[PDB]
Amino acid sequence: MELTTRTLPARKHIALVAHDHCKQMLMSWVERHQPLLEQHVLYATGTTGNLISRATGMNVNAMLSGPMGGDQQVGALISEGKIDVLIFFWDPLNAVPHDPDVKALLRLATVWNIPVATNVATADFIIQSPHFNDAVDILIPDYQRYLADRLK
Amino acid sequence: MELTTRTLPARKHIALVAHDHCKQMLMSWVERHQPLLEQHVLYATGTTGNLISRATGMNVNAMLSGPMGGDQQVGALISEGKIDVLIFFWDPLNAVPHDPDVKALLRLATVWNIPVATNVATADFIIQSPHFNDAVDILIPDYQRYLADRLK
Amino acid sequence: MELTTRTLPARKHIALVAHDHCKQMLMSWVERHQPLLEQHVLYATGTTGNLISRATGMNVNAMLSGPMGGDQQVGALISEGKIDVLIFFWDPLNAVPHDPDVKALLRLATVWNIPVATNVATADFIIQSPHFNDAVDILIPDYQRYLADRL
Amino acid sequence: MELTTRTLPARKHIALVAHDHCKQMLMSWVERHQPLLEQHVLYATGTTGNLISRATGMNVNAMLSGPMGGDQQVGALISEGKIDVLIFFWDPLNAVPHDPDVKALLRLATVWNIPVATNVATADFIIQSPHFNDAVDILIPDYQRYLADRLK
Amino acid sequence: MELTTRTLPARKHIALVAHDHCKQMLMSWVERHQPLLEQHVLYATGTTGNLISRATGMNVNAMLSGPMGGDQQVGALISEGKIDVLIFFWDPLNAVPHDPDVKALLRLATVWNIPVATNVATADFIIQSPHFNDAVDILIPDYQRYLADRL
Amino acid sequence: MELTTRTLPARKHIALVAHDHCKQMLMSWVERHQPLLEQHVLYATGTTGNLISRATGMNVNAMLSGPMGGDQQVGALISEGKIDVLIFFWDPLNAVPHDPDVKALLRLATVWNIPVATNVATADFIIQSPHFNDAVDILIPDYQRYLADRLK
Repeated sequence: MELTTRTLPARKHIALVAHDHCKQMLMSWVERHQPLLEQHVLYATGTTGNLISRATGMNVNAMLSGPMGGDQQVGALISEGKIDVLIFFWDPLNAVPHDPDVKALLRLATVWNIPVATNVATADFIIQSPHFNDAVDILIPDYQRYLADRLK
Repeated sequence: MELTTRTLPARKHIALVAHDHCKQMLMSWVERHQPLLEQHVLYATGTTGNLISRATGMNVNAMLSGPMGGDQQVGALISEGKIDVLIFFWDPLNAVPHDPDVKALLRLATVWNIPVATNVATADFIIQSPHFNDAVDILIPDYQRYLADRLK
Repeated sequence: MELTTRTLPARKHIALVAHDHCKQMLMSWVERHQPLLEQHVLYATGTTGNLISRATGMNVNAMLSGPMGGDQQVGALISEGKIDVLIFFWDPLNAVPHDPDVKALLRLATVWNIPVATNVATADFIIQSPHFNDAVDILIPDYQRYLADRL
Repeated sequence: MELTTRTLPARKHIALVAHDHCKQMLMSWVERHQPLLEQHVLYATGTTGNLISRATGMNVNAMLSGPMGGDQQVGALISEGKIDVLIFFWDPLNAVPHDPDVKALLRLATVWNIPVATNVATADFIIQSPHFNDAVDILIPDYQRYLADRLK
Repeated sequence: MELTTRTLPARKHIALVAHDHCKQMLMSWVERHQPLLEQHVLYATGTTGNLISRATGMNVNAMLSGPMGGDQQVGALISEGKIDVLIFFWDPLNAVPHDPDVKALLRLATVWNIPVATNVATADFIIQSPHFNDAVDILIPDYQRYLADRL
Repeated sequence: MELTTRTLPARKHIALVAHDHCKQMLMSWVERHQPLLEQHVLYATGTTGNLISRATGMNVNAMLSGPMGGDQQVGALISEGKIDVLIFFWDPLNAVPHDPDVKALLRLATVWNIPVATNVATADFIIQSPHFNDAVDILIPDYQRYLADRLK
């Protein structure tokens, strides 16, 4: 496949998503890094987003609840290059009816090569990374070349 | 769960999606129903959309290729009430890498209660149906009440 | 692959299936179009089928419960050309233990090209189509040619 | 879940299923045990069944090909108590488009408590078991009591 | 794929795994066949293993709970040729969060060609088989040749 | 779910895994960061591990190939606290026969809270983070308390 590059802005567009049993963990993590997170643009699925802003007073762009289409909205944003970082604390110990949406979101985040964290340890490692506040170049698939081949 | 209603406009916003082995099937279907489809608003995933407009000259709002996020873009539109009909000829005899996206899209179309066709027979029944050109009231989940309960 | 045709009879063999949280939805729908549905042949999975006939008095050929094999029984009938329409209101907001059976059934209905409705909106559009009570030709895979190639 | 019993006849109704890459293995196994298999009733999916009878001359009740609905036909027979043994050599090293059918068939064989072999070693152990040729009593779910509870 | 052979010892290394709703089923099965199981080496996932030894007094090498990694530990042992028989009573009527682990374990047991039972009927047939207490060869993939080809 | 802590050593035990189509990407990544990686303990699935050591001369503890049980071996090591970092470049654009193993491994890495990278962008962020070269305490589920509750 053909690759090209895209630049993640210094001010990142961060998506925050958490399954019910992981919400408390994300809440703590957010409050813990609030000073830093306040410098970036926050997005989240319906319930997560509302709980975060209601507790931290931070401004969060909340989409629909995950089961109602929120995960796909986030996924769409990622593919459109509008989300630079994805913090998705999905529940590995409970079955979710919208599991396909969950897997699809993680698959897209992988395809588009953006930093992704699915647990607190990875989230801390990412946010503490030196370049998390700088503009950073990532290799992404060259869609134009890709689509051109499908139509040749 | 509480329900409410939404009105599908007379002029429908139709999403056209087809997996590679089903593209010819959808092409023919579109061509044979062109006179009727020309009166509605067409959307489609990357490859499908381009092949349709290139062959029929019809105007199609093409999103990204399915594997690159197109299916989630369509799903997001559905959950936002911007797509009224989904024609998704997915391939039942081949494994697709983005199967989760596929299943997630069909799951959302089910949740939001919009007419969905996954084969030619169902597509024909829907397009030939009386209210396909009339405004129709469909029952959809009441998101406001739903979110309110989660945030209680 | 090789395709051929089959004719859906004017009188259709309809399969009615609904997951627990969608049963009320299907019941209402059925009652709504009872006069029309009585003109066709009804089949259903165990619980769904029994609740329908017990409430409407309609004659329903009830198979086993979905989790106990009912979905595969319906799927088998579809592949054998004995089911012409599938009304399957599956639950998109709850995880079902027999999910593979659910996906398998929907996969077969897609392969054999029969009208399928997974929500009320699609069900209404289908039943209101002019040719619902007419015979209609559908393209189905040519199994004979298919198997011949495999051997 | 109340349980009841069912008796597997001395002459068993055996289903033989194999994915393409495992067909040679099943063939060999069938040929090596032909003398014994000949005193039971054989059923199989389309391709497998035809290959077996064309090679061994044995009489096999062949259903549809697995991908065309053959697995669900076998599954239905199992739930109806018409299949006593399932020898299903599915391919663990290749993705199959009809994976849900495959998983659904194995799920049913588990629910109805019939002997199932998914590899040669298990097949050999089962066929060599003393009670393979006698009437065996197995515990199966009591459907009547089960359905009655659902309609309470 | 070129195969090779491996010999299952007379004293089998048996893995016992059961989902919560099937635990009673496995317990009874184990108690009924205790005299025979006593002759082999028993392994199990966390909860299953502890319930068995606590009820039968038998010695069970218990690994982690299935959801916490126990299924993959068993799977790793199988692939390493350290498990000869797998008795896995998984629940076909309930969705399990660690379903991928369950499917991955069953997939590996299939690849490495070891006797596997997912219900009581199959378990009984296997344990009652003559070579269950005998050393016996099984055909297994020839990994060395396989890896050599990948490189 | 009672939580406890575990310390990730300064010298990390890193698992390197890549699907065939992503192998060149991981190779490049490993080569450009070789000086740093040479300081930690490397583990990998069969093919990946062998390709890495054959190309970099680095010492890699290679397990079985992924499809043959390699992923479960890595998963088992993670649950036993023997792996501290997982770099798993799985293919989001191809269906893998051993998908359940892939999902199971990722599910375990999430449960045990260890840093996980599934694309180059995340891998770079993690390796450039301060605590990659230092010892650091992370929270993990308290298994003792967990098991104790299951047997009560």
